[PDB]
Amino acid sequence: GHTSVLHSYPESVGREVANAVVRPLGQVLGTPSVAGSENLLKTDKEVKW
Amino acid sequence: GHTSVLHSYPESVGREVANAVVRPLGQVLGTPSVAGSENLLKTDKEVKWTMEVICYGLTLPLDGETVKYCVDVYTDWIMALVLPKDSIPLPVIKEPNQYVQTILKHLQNLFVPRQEQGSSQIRLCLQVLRAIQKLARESSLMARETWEVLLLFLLQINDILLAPPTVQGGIAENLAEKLIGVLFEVWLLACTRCFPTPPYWKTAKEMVANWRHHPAVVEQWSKVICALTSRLLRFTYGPSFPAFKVPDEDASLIPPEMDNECVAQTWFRFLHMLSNPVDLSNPAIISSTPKFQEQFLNVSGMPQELNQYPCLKHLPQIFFRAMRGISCLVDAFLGISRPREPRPLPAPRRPKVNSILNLFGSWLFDAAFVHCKLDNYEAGRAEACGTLCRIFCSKKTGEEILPAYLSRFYMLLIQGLQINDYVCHPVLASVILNSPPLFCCDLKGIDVVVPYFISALETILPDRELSKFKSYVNPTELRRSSINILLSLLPLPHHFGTVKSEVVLEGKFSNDDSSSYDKPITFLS
Repeated sequence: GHTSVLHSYPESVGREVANAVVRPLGQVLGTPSVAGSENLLKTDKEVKW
Repeated sequence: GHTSVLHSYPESVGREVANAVVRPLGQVLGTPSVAGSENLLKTDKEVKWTMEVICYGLTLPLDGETVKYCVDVYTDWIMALVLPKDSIPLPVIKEPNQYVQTILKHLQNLFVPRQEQGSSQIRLCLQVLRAIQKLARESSLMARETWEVLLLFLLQINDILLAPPTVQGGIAENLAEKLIGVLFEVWLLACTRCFPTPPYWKTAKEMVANWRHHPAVVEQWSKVICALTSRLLRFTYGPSFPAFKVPDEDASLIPPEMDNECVAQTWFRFLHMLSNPVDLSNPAIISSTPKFQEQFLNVSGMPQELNQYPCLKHLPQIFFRAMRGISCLVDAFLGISRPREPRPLPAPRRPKVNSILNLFGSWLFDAAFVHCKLDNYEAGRAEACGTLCRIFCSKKTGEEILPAYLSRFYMLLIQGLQINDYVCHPVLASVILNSPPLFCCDLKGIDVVVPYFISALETILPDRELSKFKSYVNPTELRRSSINILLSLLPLPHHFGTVKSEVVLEGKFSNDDSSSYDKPITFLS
């Protein structure tokens, strides 16, 4: 179960995708604020992706 | 269902991840000279992830080759239905229907017009259109659900690219012909085998009524209905009946696999597919679509935008083209295959005049009278009784005609033949030219309109060169028709003499100024 979907693709584009997709999540999680943005994910497909 | 999962993320990061995914995958699958390479997709989760990430890429602007790779891999993937390819992943071949349905759902976002990349957008759109066209033309066996999805996708993209008002230099102007042609071709192919359900017919009829301001729509409809009616009359009567002429390409639009019984239903449904062509005469009705109403909210400039839109200047030509098409259809039904140049004699196997009136005359009568009440759409009005005027003269001898049709035709003839102030040269010339044997066909009560014809001829025969009519019809042919009409009325006085002729005084219709309107005029005068 530890296998990754992005493994088949080249490593450079894989790491580009990884950083580009995790940077906004890390920014949102850090520096908590009173305002509620309703997170970013809403449905099962989004959280699965 | 076409919304991409990646839309939640900000635009910049989404563009970056889409480009990063599409660069190697596109450069491998889309680019040629990649035979023998193992597929990068092996599992259903893999292919679903890839499909979603590629689907988000369409919304991105066409800058760079990312959109080119996306459309190329889409065209390669959709071609898997026609024939399997090495680059196609194995799970795609295993379950093709659902995957191609999802791809077609994703392709809807591509056709959305963009800001300034139309130079490449036109090429990409035509490539996708021809890819789908060849996909459906040589399609393998597939479930009717895929056909329904394809038809809905075509209707949706046509609605996206046609409903808004036409702006000069836009993509819609250059792509309307291709869109309508591919829509009609795919619809005919679907009716060949699937025969889509009545709800789809209703949806198409409702959607197509909003694209009547594009000149290509009426032309394509006319061509396809001419092909269908030629195919129908090819077997409705038999080889004895004259064959309707039709271009080879238009005859090739319909496939020969259709059985005789199925042709009638699709012919009727396509004949009524477009709304009443008389609607094109009214400019307010055309400029009342829901998109136009939404556009009317954005309308804040000239107050005459209800009748001065950029795309409302082509209405007279579109109406004339529709009237020409319906006139050609009526001529094919009647037996006058050639134009009007001599006109061949009507075939002995032609249907009764009342049936032709029931089938077509309602549209013809409405089109004639709507411009009778209205020099803007004169060509359509002239063609209207071109057709009508010609229909009645082809009646078989001793054939009964329903009196309502005769009354309507007589009213039309009275309205057309006016000289005082309500004179229109094209319709008058058409009425005179189209009906030489009008009086000779022993029409019941035709003698009532005799004084109007006498008054009309007094303003054409004494004229030397017919300057007013020389820009619409050939003066020599018009003179010949006038002579034929006059020569058929000379025996009437001496034959009748003192017999009174009824007068119909419903307003300022009579041309005489003798203050004897309430008096049946005898032929002696």
